[PDB]
Amino acid sequence: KHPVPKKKTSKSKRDMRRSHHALTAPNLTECPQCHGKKLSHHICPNCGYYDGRQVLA
Amino acid sequence: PSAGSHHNDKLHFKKGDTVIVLSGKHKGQTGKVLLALPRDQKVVVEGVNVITKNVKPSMTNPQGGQEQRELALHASKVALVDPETGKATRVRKQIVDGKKVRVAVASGKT
Amino acid sequence: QTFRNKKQRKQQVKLRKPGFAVAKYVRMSPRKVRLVVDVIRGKSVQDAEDLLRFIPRSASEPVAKVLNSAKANALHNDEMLEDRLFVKEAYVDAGPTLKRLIPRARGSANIIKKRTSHITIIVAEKGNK
Amino acid sequence: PRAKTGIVRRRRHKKVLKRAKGFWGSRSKQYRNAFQTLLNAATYEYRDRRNKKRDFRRLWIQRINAGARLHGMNYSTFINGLKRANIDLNRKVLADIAAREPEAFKALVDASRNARQ
RNA sequence: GUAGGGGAGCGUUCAGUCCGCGGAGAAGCCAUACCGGAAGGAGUGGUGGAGCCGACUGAAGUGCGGAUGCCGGCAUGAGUAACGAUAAAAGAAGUGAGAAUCUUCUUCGCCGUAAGGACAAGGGUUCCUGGGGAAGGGUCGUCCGCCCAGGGAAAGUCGG
RNA sequence: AAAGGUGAAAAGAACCCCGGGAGGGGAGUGAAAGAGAACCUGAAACCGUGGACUUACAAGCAGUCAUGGCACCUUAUGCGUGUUAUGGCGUGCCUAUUGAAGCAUGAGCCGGCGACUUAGACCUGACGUGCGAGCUUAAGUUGAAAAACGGAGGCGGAGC
RNA sequence: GGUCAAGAUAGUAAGGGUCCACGGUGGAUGCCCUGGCGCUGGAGCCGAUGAAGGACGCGAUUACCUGCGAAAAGCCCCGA
Ligand SMILES: [Ca+2]
Ligand SMILES: [Ca+2]
Ligand SMILES: [Mg+2]
Ligand SMILES: [Mg+2]
Ligand SMILES: [Mg+2]
Ligand SMILES: [Mg+2]
Ligand SMILES: [Mg+2]
Ligand SMILES: [Mg+2]
Ligand SMILES: [Mg+2]
Ligand SMILES: [Mg+2]
Ligand SMILES: [Mg+2]
Ligand SMILES: [Mg+2]
Ligand SMILES: [Mg+2]
Ligand SMILES: [Mg+2]
Ligand SMILES: [Mg+2]
Ligand SMILES: [Mg+2]
Ligand SMILES: [Mg+2]
Ligand SMILES: [Mg+2]
Ligand SMILES: [Mg+2]
Ligand SMILES: [Mg+2]
Ligand SMILES: [Mg+2]
Ligand SMILES: [Mg+2]
Ligand SMILES: [Mg+2]
Ligand SMILES: [Mg+2]
Ligand SMILES: [Mg+2]
Ligand SMILES: [Mg+2]
Ligand SMILES: [Mg+2]
Ligand SMILES: [Mg+2]
Ligand SMILES: [Mg+2]
Ligand SMILES: [Mg+2]
Ligand SMILES: [Mg+2]
Ligand SMILES: [Mg+2]
Ligand SMILES: [Mg+2]
Ligand SMILES: [Mg+2]
Ligand SMILES: [Mg+2]
Ligand SMILES: [Mg+2]
Ligand SMILES: [Mg+2]
Ligand SMILES: [Mg+2]
Ligand SMILES: [Mg+2]
Ligand SMILES: [Mg+2]
Ligand SMILES: [Mg+2]
Ligand SMILES: [Mg+2]
Ligand SMILES: [Mg+2]
Ligand SMILES: [Mg+2]
Ligand SMILES: [Mg+2]
Ligand SMILES: [Mg+2]
Ligand SMILES: [Mg+2]
Ligand SMILES: [Mg+2]
Ligand SMILES: [Mg+2]
Ligand SMILES: [Mg+2]
Ligand SMILES: [Mg+2]
Ligand SMILES: [Mg+2]
Ligand SMILES: [Mg+2]
Ligand SMILES: [Mg+2]
Ligand SMILES: [Mg+2]
Ligand SMILES: [Mg+2]
Ligand SMILES: [Mg+2]
Ligand SMILES: [Mg+2]
Ligand SMILES: [Mg+2]
Ligand SMILES: [Mg+2]
Ligand SMILES: [Mg+2]
Ligand SMILES: [Mg+2]
Ligand SMILES: [Mg+2]
Repeated sequence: KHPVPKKKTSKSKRDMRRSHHALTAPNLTECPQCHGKKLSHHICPNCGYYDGRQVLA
Repeated sequence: PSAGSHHNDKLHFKKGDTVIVLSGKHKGQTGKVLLALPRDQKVVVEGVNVITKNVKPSMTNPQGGQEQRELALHASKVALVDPETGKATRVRKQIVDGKKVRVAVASGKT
Repeated sequence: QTFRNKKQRKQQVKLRKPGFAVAKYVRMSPRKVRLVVDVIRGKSVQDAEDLLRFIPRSASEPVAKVLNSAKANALHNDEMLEDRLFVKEAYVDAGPTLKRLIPRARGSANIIKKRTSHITIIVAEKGNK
Repeated sequence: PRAKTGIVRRRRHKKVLKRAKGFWGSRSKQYRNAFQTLLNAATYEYRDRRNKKRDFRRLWIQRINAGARLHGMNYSTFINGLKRANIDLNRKVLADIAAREPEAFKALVDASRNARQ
């Protein structure tokens, strides 16, 4: 019992694990009603529109 | 660090004396002694002073305020004078009544 | 243009840091903050403000407050025009590290590393090109 | 008088480390693998120098019979026939003669063949 | 050419004497394609900001890769395992820079010879009020048994 | 247990800017803020950002030697420097051993600490100095910015 | 020149490596002294008149140290 790693990992080999840790940028879009900032199939957080006003802000 | 009293905790001058600076920016300039703290060898003389940016708030005021103010020197100034500059100093040799050990240089009393 | 020595140059010229601000000792792990900072890097400075309100990582908050400070210094102090600005450089480095013992099974402790970050951003005009 | 190690050890170590240029990994950065790699590298440098003498020997020869057989005789029945042509003895890097002037290496082929008759 | 014997030497600190150097910049550090048969030594540049080289002689706490060696720092495992009982939680409202986690309301589920209440040992301000938000809290935190300040503790008859 | 260092002097950073703050950017002071209170220097391991040359049919103790490619030009246009592709060759280090690449010990890495010394009128040799058929002092006394004196005693000189 | 065939050969880097440049971490190295170590030489007992060592207190404001003790960061006399 008790597996434990055998040699230390090289900086090269460990950094090439992390080859897949890249965050995906949000695909943002321009609110047609507010000024800008909006996430798709969601309300515009600033003005509250989702064709007219929804949420209070 | 023990400080100031390598000079045997003595001053080579008094609280109200006229004195001249030799040292740095203020060499050859003159002024009255105002504060003389002996155990830190500090001296304040008129016209040596500088711009203390002062307590950003609430010294009874909202805004801060620069203002010119006295900035003391180590006994790096050179002391009593009469024959009109510099001056070493020796005499301690009885005025009237014979008791006070007044001062002199190569000349008369201080 | 050429000075007499180095004491020379320290008097005549003062180093200054156009477009740069830094948050030191931010109490976060540098490799995390790096994931989100990498999302910023080289984007037009508006997008960077735009991307950071929707990235759902906790590090977005400290990273945005640095970016605004960089935008601010580029404008107030360095008198750049802000429709040219973009993030020329951004990068996070280690800080100190707080440590605690945390008890474990059978009696033994471990030391756990609460890591900080120096997050810095450097904006510049896109008048390169 | 105490006489701690200071400045001595860093200087030595830095000279070892600087021998490590594009050494891979911790070969370039940790002193101990840098120095150890250098022990084996000593072995290689000396052996190889001696061997490089013998390696260019080989390249020499391998060009010379390629030209020789281009003229219809092998190395063996050639460097023989120059030496059997005795005073002909130019020997050192005939390779280059075969590799650049063929008008000359053809004449040397004719000389060797005349000597073997 | 191993143990081993022999020879000539390089570098470090300290001491004596000499020759000197230093804010127009010293030691230390950093780069480097020069030099010597080696240990090594110089040149130039960058850094630093107050001491120091060379020669001759003397004395050593004088030369590290190892010792499951010591102290310290930092890595790998790795954004992994875990986040401490399978007694659930939901919505509205509020405060705030900021809220799944703080306050309120209304429901829901869990203990009920307990997971309710009163004492003794032991602890020592943890109590209440007003503030705070570094760290402590296994997340957060506007909250807390955390931090700051101010109060609170009453005996002829209870216990000694 | 660990323990240290602004600056000559606190002149210890008024005021403005982003931020709840923390943090920073300016303006000032100062010779220097390339000293700003996580305050002399600031190596190395470790973490990053940018650039050059490279790498997605490759078998590899990580080098070494050879040659082509591409950069570069401050001991430097060369018998250069950096980096590459490709060929040849190539079984970590120490210890312990008849025999170690060993699937035998030790070790994550770097920094610093870390092991043939001291003592004695002791023995026995090599080398060097003084005096030489003779050489020398010990305890101590007196003088000390310095050393002289002190024959008690010790070794040769006769052996069996 | 355009199709068709045969053949050869470049550039992409998700991420890596060597070098360089620039920083972060961290506290070696140099310099420094407020702190030690030793030898030499001085000096060498304290207490029932309360010792050595402590406890509690004394400040406008006092947590620590220092000094002191309800006369409590001190009171009287003498000399500098
Ligand atoms: Ca994951
Ligand atoms: Ca795993
Ligand atoms: Mg089993
Ligand atoms: Mg336990
Ligand atoms: Mg070889
Ligand atoms: Mg031949
Ligand atoms: Mg200089
Ligand atoms: Mg050198
Ligand atoms: Mg100085
Ligand atoms: Mg030793
Ligand atoms: Mg060894
Ligand atoms: Mg070791
Ligand atoms: Mg360790
Ligand atoms: Mg569990
Ligand atoms: Mg709720
Ligand atoms: Mg509100
Ligand atoms: Mg917050
Ligand atoms: Mg819950
Ligand atoms: Mg609650
Ligand atoms: Mg309500
Ligand atoms: Mg109960
Ligand atoms: Mg009690
Ligand atoms: Mg009580
Ligand atoms: Mg409470
Ligand atoms: Mg309350
Ligand atoms: Mg409260
Ligand atoms: Mg908090
Ligand atoms: Mg606090
Ligand atoms: Mg927390
Ligand atoms: Mg009653
Ligand atoms: Mg009773
Ligand atoms: Mg100081
Ligand atoms: Mg801050
Ligand atoms: Mg501030
Ligand atoms: Mg100025
Ligand atoms: Mg700075
Ligand atoms: Mg500095
Ligand atoms: Mg700070
Ligand atoms: Mg200094
Ligand atoms: Mg520093
Ligand atoms: Mg990068
Ligand atoms: Mg790179
Ligand atoms: Mg394939
Ligand atoms: Mg290929
Ligand atoms: Mg493979
Ligand atoms: Mg190769
Ligand atoms: Mg055996
Ligand atoms: Mg074998
Ligand atoms: Mg193995
Ligand atoms: Mg092994
Ligand atoms: Mg064994
Ligand atoms: Mg092992
Ligand atoms: Mg004797
Ligand atoms: Mg005896
Ligand atoms: Mg990439
Ligand atoms: Mg550090
Ligand atoms: Mg030094
Ligand atoms: Mg002392
Ligand atoms: Mg007492
Ligand atoms: Mg009091
Ligand atoms: Mg007390
Ligand atoms: Mg009384
Ligand atoms: Mg008196």
